[PDB]
Amino acid sequence: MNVLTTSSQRGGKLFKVTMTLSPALSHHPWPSLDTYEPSQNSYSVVVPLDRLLAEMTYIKNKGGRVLDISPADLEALGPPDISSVAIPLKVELWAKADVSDVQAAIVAAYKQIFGNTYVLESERLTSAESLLRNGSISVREFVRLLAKSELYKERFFFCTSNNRFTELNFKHFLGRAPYNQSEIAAHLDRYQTFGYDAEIDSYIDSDEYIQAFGENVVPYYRGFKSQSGQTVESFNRMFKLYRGDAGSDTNLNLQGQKRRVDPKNLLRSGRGIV
Amino acid sequence: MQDAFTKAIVAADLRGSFLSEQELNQLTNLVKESNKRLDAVNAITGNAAEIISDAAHKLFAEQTDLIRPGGNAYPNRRMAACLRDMEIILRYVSYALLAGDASVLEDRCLNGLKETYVALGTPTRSVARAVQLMKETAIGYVNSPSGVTRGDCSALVNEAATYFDKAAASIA
Amino acid sequence: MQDAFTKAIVAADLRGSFLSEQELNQLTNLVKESNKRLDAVNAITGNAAEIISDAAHKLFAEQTDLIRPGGNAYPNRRMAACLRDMEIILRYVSYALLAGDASVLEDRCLNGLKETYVALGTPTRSVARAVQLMKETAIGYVNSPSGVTRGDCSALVNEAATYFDKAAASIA
Amino acid sequence: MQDAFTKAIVAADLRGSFLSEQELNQLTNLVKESNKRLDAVNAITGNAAEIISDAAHKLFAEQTDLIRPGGNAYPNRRMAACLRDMEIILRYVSYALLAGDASVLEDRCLNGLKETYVALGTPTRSVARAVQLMKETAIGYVNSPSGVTRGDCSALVNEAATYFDKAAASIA
Amino acid sequence: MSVLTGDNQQRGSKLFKITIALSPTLAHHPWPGLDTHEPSQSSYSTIVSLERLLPEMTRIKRNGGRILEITEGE
Amino acid sequence: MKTVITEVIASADSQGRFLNNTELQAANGRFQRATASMEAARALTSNADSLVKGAVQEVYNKFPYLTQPGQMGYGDTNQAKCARDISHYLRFITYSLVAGGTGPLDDYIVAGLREVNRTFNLSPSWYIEALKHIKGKVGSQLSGQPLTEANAYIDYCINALS
Amino acid sequence: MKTVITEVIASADSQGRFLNNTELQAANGRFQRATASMEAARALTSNADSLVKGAVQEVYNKFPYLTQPGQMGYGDTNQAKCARDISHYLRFITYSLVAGGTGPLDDYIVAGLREVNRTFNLSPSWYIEALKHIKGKVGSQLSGQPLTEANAYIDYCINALS
Amino acid sequence: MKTVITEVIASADSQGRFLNNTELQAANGRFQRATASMEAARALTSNADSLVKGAVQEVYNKFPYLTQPGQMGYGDTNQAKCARDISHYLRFITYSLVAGGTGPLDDYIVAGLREVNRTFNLSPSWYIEALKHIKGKVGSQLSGQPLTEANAYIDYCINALS
Amino acid sequence: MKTVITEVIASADSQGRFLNNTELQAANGRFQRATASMEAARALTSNADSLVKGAVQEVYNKFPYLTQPGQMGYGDTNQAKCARDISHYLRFITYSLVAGGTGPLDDYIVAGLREVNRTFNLSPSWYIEALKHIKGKVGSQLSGQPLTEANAYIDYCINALS
Ligand SMILES: CCC1=C(C)/C(=C/C2=NC(=C\c3[nH]c(/C=C4\NC(=O)[C@H](C)[C@H]4CC)c(C)c3CCC(=O)O)/C(CCC(=O)O)=C2C)NC1=O
Ligand SMILES: CCC1=C(C)/C(=C/C2=NC(=C\c3[nH]c(/C=C4\NC(=O)[C@H](C)[C@H]4CC)c(C)c3CCC(=O)O)/C(CCC(=O)O)=C2C)NC1=O
Ligand SMILES: CCC1=C(C)/C(=C/C2=NC(=C\c3[nH]c(/C=C4\NC(=O)[C@H](C)[C@H]4CC)c(C)c3CCC(=O)O)/C(CCC(=O)O)=C2C)NC1=O
Ligand SMILES: CCC1=C(C)/C(=C/C2=NC(=C\c3[nH]c(/C=C4\NC(=O)[C@H](C)[C@H]4CC)c(C)c3CCC(=O)O)/C(CCC(=O)O)=C2C)NC1=O
Ligand SMILES: CCC1=C(C)/C(=C/C2=NC(=C\c3[nH]c(/C=C4\NC(=O)[C@H](C)[C@H]4CC)c(C)c3CCC(=O)O)/C(CCC(=O)O)=C2C)NC1=O
Ligand SMILES: CCC1=C(C)/C(=C/C2=NC(=C\c3[nH]c(/C=C4\NC(=O)[C@H](C)[C@H]4CC)c(C)c3CCC(=O)O)/C(CCC(=O)O)=C2C)NC1=O
Ligand SMILES: CCC1=C(C)/C(=C/C2=NC(=C\c3[nH]c(/C=C4\NC(=O)[C@H](C)[C@H]4CC)c(C)c3CCC(=O)O)/C(CCC(=O)O)=C2C)NC1=O
Ligand SMILES: CCC1=C(C)/C(=C/C2=NC(=C\c3[nH]c(/C=C4\NC(=O)[C@H](C)[C@H]4CC)c(C)c3CCC(=O)O)/C(CCC(=O)O)=C2C)NC1=O
Ligand SMILES: CCC1=C(C)/C(=C/C2=NC(=C\c3[nH]c(/C=C4\NC(=O)[C@H](C)[C@H]4CC)c(C)c3CCC(=O)O)/C(CCC(=O)O)=C2C)NC1=O
Ligand SMILES: CCC1=C(C)/C(=C/C2=NC(=C\c3[nH]c(/C=C4\NC(=O)[C@H](C)[C@H]4CC)c(C)c3CCC(=O)O)/C(CCC(=O)O)=C2C)NC1=O
Ligand SMILES: CCC1=C(C)/C(=C/C2=NC(=C\c3[nH]c(/C=C4\NC(=O)[C@H](C)[C@H]4CC)c(C)c3CCC(=O)O)/C(CCC(=O)O)=C2C)NC1=O
Ligand SMILES: CCC1=C(C)/C(=C/C2=NC(=C\c3[nH]c(/C=C4\NC(=O)[C@H](C)[C@H]4CC)c(C)c3CCC(=O)O)/C(CCC(=O)O)=C2C)NC1=O
Repeated sequence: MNVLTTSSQRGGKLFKVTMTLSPALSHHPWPSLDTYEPSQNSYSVVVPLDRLLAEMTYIKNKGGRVLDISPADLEALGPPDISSVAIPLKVELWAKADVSDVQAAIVAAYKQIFGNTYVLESERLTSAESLLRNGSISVREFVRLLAKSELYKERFFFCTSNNRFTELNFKHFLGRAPYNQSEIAAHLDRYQTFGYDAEIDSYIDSDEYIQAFGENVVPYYRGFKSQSGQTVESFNRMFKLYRGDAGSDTNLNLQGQKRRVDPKNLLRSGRGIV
Repeated sequence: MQDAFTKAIVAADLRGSFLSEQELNQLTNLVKESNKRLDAVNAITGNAAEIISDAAHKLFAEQTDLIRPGGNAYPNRRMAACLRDMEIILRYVSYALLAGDASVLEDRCLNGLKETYVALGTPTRSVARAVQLMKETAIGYVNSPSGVTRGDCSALVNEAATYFDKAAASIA
Repeated sequence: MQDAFTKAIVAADLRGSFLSEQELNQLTNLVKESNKRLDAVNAITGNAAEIISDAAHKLFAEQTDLIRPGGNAYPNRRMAACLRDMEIILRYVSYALLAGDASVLEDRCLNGLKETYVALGTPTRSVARAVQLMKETAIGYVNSPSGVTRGDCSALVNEAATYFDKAAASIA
Repeated sequence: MQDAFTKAIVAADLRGSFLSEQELNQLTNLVKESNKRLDAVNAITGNAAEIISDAAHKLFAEQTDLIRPGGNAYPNRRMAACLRDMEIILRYVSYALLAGDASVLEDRCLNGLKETYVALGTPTRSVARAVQLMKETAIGYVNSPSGVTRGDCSALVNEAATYFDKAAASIA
Repeated sequence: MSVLTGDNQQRGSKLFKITIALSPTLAHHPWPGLDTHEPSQSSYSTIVSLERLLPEMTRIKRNGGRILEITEGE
Repeated sequence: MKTVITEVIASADSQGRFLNNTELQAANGRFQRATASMEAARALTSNADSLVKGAVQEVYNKFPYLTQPGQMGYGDTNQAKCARDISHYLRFITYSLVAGGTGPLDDYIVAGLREVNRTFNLSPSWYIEALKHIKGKVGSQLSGQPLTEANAYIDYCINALS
Repeated sequence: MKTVITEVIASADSQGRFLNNTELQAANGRFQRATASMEAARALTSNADSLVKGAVQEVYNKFPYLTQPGQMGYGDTNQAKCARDISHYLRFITYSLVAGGTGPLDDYIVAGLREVNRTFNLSPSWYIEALKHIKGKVGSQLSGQPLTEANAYIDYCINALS
Repeated sequence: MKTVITEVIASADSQGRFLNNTELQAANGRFQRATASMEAARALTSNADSLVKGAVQEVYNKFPYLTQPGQMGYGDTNQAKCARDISHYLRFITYSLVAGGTGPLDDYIVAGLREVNRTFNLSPSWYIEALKHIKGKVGSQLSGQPLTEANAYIDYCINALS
Repeated sequence: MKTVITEVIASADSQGRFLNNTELQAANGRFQRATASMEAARALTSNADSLVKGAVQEVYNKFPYLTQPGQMGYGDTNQAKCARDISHYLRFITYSLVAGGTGPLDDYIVAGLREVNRTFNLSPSWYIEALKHIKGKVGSQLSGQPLTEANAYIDYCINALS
């Protein structure tokens, strides 16, 4: 039932389903009380298209809750290829650029900071780019200037929860997944009492940020490689965070901007207080 | 994040109580052995590079498949990632050792690896072997250092080992 | 960003005109000499590290004050910065050796430089001295390379020089 | 950021020298008086709220124009900003006092502050006065605390004063 | 020019132009060598909104650069 | 939970860095200081009962009206929940003493304090006065660096409430 | 510049917070440890140069081809710049000892080290071997906590170069 | 302004990188291609006059009604501004041919096209039909790779307008 | 993996754009250049055996001391792993030749190079000297644009190691 092979038999579109079952579907044949196996708390099964409506109806009745439906063939092509991003190409900005040096930087900051969503030409931050070109500001400010912009506020903040925002923030600004439940919490409390702007500053003035990017380096991916004071399970979070080269942050998804890192998963790396 | 005191405090609070005279003296003893603890953490910090290097040389001595094409420590990019992970784990083990709590180790970091590396297809037993190699050498250093006062560090050497063993178990 | 063709086009457009037969053939000649140009850019790329290194060795040979305490290429952090922007002048001059127009410098290198190094107290002539040394060595390489067909590259060597000289002038 | 040791080190380095026996003993004395210093910083932290509150009550007692409409500590929003600034300055003065050097105060707080206030229309002379009142009360606390060992803290009281006086001078 | 254009997309209320002597404590070229910076960025003029003024200053001092000036933006 | 140990570890981790002499020196402070801290802790622990009853009463003696009918110092349940609350504060003070930092106070009493007190119509003034009293009596249970420690944390609570 | 004092102040500032008992305990560590640190500093200060000439030579004795003609341990200028460089390291070690942290080493030698050494064809191995030797001799100039301090910082440089 | 040369330079700069064999190979394409491009350019340049009058007329022949009174193909000024506009397009086509990329078209005609045409009640259909006609006649002025180049850019404009 | 083809496609994709004449001109460069590249590739491929043994030896002849006992050019395993490593470089050079860009070199040798070499005590100088030698001999196996290509990539590796 778990992770599948193959698709169809006569022909179908296999969908794999996931639920949470009562002892009504599955119980042991024991002398007392009806219980399902504790590890099949959420169970998944792959069903071809016709049997599918009948299965969902049954599951819902006898008590289960469907958690997901997704085609099997989507889910057979693995996990993302990460070769482009295991070790990236660094893009920095020199004192006295040749101009198109500066052209390189802007295109990359865009891609990285905005998480590969398209920024259309009406959309670009032109006055701010003027500033970088004249020196005036360094490659750090545009990383900070873009983040406080409406375009950044609008595709990533306004329409999703704070859990999601912060998780995106780590990916964009720091290039790495969020290590602890404390990190999520520490941030949510800051936004709540100092506002959005103070909270944005907190990733860009951090010691972690400063070491790796310094001030003239565009933030680049770095979570597919071992880092310091990183729990070990933050390397699996990175797969959940980045979905491949053609994937992007996208707020235009049918289901909306949502999570990607399970809250249960974060707790595995440690729980304390505050 | 927890340390050994913070852990005591959380358990006391869950009773609604001031710390037990039991717990108080357990913590008085941790303060008693704290100079030794500082030397033990210092032993690791002061030889971090060699601990990783020596573990590494030996890992690939044993498992010459990792450095062939097709192998998970080939080409340079992957070897650098593997060397980096060795450092990351040695780092959090040293943090746990300063703290007296695997709350920055077992708690603050040993979970997804098993499934993730099994998914990445990375042989967990070999990864556990790398941690064992670091462990051997790290403890070597904890036990035989530069002009530290002579005494018994076996309690601390054990505790360091359990942090190395947590990591190994969690990953394999 | 402009290149030598784009420059032609902008001037033509400001007249409201299709390119003059004058301008057409000037550009036909640039295409004529383009293999030589590629070798010239390749000469710099293929020896970038040595060009910077050799310029550097010589800069500090001359100006031993920069590497004393109090000096602007001391300590390692600042010496590293010096090596980096020597790389900077070199690469931007090399990218200019391509357009047939200085604007990549007038728009950036020649723009705002009044409130830069001068604001910092960085002696521009010493930066210009490093630039001048990069020029000597870079052109050296443009003129004496590995099994390139024999011919005359003086036009391109001049043009490369003016890019080095633009940078020097702009900075001093 | 500098502290009193770091300052010594920077001056030594600018000579290209190991610290002078002069400078060494000046720093040995700072270590000598460090328990007193910790009590002095603790005196401020332990009464921060009252120091700000009492300074405040007295500032508006003197300058009843600030709390009239038209005044810079009216309405609630502006009073909260003014109370906040009193805290910020008291905070950086305490940091300087732990450090034995004014730099954190000058670099993170005082630099640009006057020009900010003038842009805002905030009366700098009133802000200077609020700082003078914080000084009076803060030192009051440094001099008369809970069961601290009796001795002479006048050297530290002076030094704290100069940090309050730096801020006042910088702002007025 | 960092001669702020307009409100420089800060929105908010007043604009303060703050200049700092930012370090190598912050910034740092992606280069292998020593968390430095490209001479020229010794003083960093920057325009912020009144709501974001306090947070920024706190993280400037916190990361070691020291404010050198402050003027209302207009 | 904020302690000297967790703070230095946090600072190392966030720079991807092994603990160095700076961080180990810091830790030695926390360990050297444990004796005074833990003496304060033991004294506050065994006197807890009376420290709490002393402070509870002092809240009524300083705010006489609280104990009249229709008021929040009247009836068994208010007066019971009061003793409990001061007891919570003393408990976290001892924890902060033992832990080597304000963490226990920050996480269990300070985070959220004002919102809670404001919804439940609890005046900080009472709590400050409970703590001022506890501070008066702890003057003769301790002295030297144990007293300084006790004071540090009592004062920390009073500033949290102002 | 990283010291116990600057670290705790940085951590307070970044949370918009007065120094509290956690931070002052930390500072006491740094002040309590000054005596041992400064004894190490005085001993390393007066017994100084010869350490440089000893290590310089050892680089040539371990890499003989070094002191041969056409090599980088040959001629007055190379051998002069070598002594100077080891002297820089010992200087910053003493500074780090006196300062109470790695700051002086981090800011003046570590930041940029590899880029510089790579451009100038300077092998870290020499410098590690200079430092390993300095570590051998400092075994008999100091003992106890002054030696541990000296060691901490020498080892810190060796790890920076590996 | 987008050309093969500017594109590879932009890509190098943005990775902080010298031009390498990948980028120089690219440039050789642009230089090898110049001959065909520039032949197309010369032919389009000298025939400009008639190519423009041919396409202008064809707009009226395909949209007969445009030339009636009260319409936008009537009177000297409309018909004058039309010839001019097609002339602008042919001009930028020759520029794009000479430049080795779409830059001149992107920067001077494509950026903003629809907003302008929409405010001024200019139908793209006319312009597509002007260009379709120009494409028909350029079939017999050129052949081989010069024709392919001319076509590439004419078609690029037609797609910009659909 | 960086090739002229992947680069232009990447640049199109990132602007949400079909490949246009700019990008196809670029591709023609890469295709026109394949003949010289692939001649270099075939010559480097069949001479691999001797190019590797030539460069390996030259590392020992230039650094004589490496081959003494206790050193890293001694014993079968060091000398075996050396030949292998130079063979890796030549292999990726041929790949970069065939691929039309530095991608194979960037992804399989450059990314991570210094970290690895630094952990394993491998001096770049050896590798530069291996490559300088390979460059000397490739002077008489090739000429014209195949030699220029071979050179481009050998030099690219030497700059990666400086
Ligand atoms: C593999 C061996 C194995 C284990 C360990 C197991 C655990 C298990 N405990 C269950 C229920 C339960 N377990 C408890 C246990 C407790 N309630 C409390 O309040 C206490 C804290 C705790 C007793 C110490 C209760 C009350 C339920 C019933 C929950 C319900 O139906 O509401 C169920 C659901 C099925 C059932 O009710 O029979 C499983 C599978 N099942 C297994 O096959
Ligand atoms: C607990 C009580 C209970 C319910 C409610 C239930 C629903 C249910 N409906 C099902 C199928 C189905 N249900 C329908 C129903 C419909 N098709 C339409 O187009 C209409 C909109 C709608 C009728 C109004 C169809 C067509 C299938 C077969 C789907 C397939 O196999 O392709 C299935 C899959 C198993 C099967 O086909 O027998 C379940 C479990 N099962 C249960 O045990
Ligand atoms: C809690 C302490 C901790 C551990 C243990 C840890 C493991 C870990 N290893 C990772 C990657 C990696 N790990 C390796 C390791 C190897 N490749 C091989 O071929 C060999 C078989 C093996 C070396 C022996 C490689 C190559 C990657 C990068 C995978 C990729 O991005 O394609 C990642 C993804 C994030 C990243 O790349 O930085 C994590 C989280 N992270 C942690 O925080
Ligand atoms: C800068 C941070 C810092 C460190 C590192 C520190 C170390 C330190 N280690 C000490 C003792 C010691 N340290 C050890 C350690 C060991 N004994 C062995 O035989 C093992 C090889 C090793 C096991 C870890 C022992 C046995 C003592 C003496 C007993 C004791 O004081 O507990 C002492 C007490 C003075 C002395 O006896 O020398 C200090 C101050 N103090 C500090 O402030
Ligand atoms: C991969 C990118 C790329 C490069 C680098 C390239 C180079 C290149 N250089 C060439 C010629 C040449 N290159 C030079 C260059 C020089 N002559 C000298 O004496 C000077 C030392 C040096 C000055 C720069 C000369 C003189 C010729 C022959 C004349 C010519 O073709 O213009 C030729 C024509 C074929 C030949 O005669 O060998 C090519 C293809 N082609 C390319 O596609
Ligand atoms: C780096 C640490 C730091 C300092 C010191 C700081 C000062 C500072 N004080 C401000 C405002 C203010 N400051 C005050 C202060 C006063 N009003 C009076 O009448 C009194 C004389 C005085 C109190 C003693 C007032 C009233 C405002 C609000 C002005 C307004 O918006 O009209 C502002 C504008 C942003 C804001 O309102 O939050 C800054 C940046 N900001 C910082 O980040
Ligand atoms: C938790 C951080 C921390 C603090 C706060 C600390 C305080 C501290 N203050 C001390 C002494 C003292 N502290 C003072 C302070 C004062 N004398 C006065 O009359 C003034 C009112 C006040 C001026 C500031 C004096 C006079 C001494 C005794 C002399 C000395 O030890 O220098 C001592 C030495 C032991 C003693 O004599 O009590 C300690 C440990 N130690 C620490 O680790
Ligand atoms: C916004 C991004 C940004 C930039 C660009 C920046 C530049 C900058 N360069 C500085 C110093 C410096 N910059 C250099 C650079 C050079 N010395 C030379 O001789 C060469 C010509 C050149 C290298 C190519 C040096 C030597 C110093 C130190 C000057 C001194 O302290 O004496 C400083 C003073 C603060 C510090 O030393 O850290 C700043 C702010 N800072 C920034 O935050
Ligand atoms: C873990 C740390 C912690 C603290 C500090 C805490 C305070 C606290 N005090 C509460 C209520 C209370 N607190 C008091 C306090 C007092 N009444 C008096 O006689 C005196 C005036 C005063 C004592 C000085 C009273 C009367 C209530 C009942 C309020 C109500 O529900 O109406 C409540 C509401 C929930 C409840 O009714 O218990 C909280 C959460 N809770 C916590 O979890
Ligand atoms: C503030 C801290 C600091 C350090 C550590 C430092 C290192 C340093 N060593 C250098 C050169 C050098 N370093 C050496 C080193 C040696 N030669 C030998 O005989 C031995 C093998 C070895 C000593 C172990 C040599 C020979 C040079 C000259 C390199 C050259 O210019 O060719 C240079 C280049 C500038 C110059 O030529 O002086 C720097 C920056 N600079 C600094 O500012
Ligand atoms: C640099 C590139 C560039 C282009 C392409 C361009 C198009 C353009 N066409 C315009 C007007 C016009 N365009 C036309 C076009 C036509 N009338 C006819 O007889 C035909 C149906 C058709 C030709 C196929 C007409 C009639 C106007 C006048 C519209 C008005 O102002 O009412 C205008 C308005 C400003 C003006 O009145 O001149 C612009 C900007 N402008 C530019 O700067
Ligand atoms: C895919 C591209 C790729 C490269 C380039 C590569 C280099 C490389 N060389 C290595 C070791 C080595 N490299 C050498 C090199 C040499 N010994 C000598 O006799 C000469 C001095 C020199 C040749 C010039 C030596 C001796 C070792 C063994 C180091 C050790 O484990 O101690 C290792 C460590 C793993 C192992 O022991 O095999 C790597 C990863 N690995 C790769 O995957």
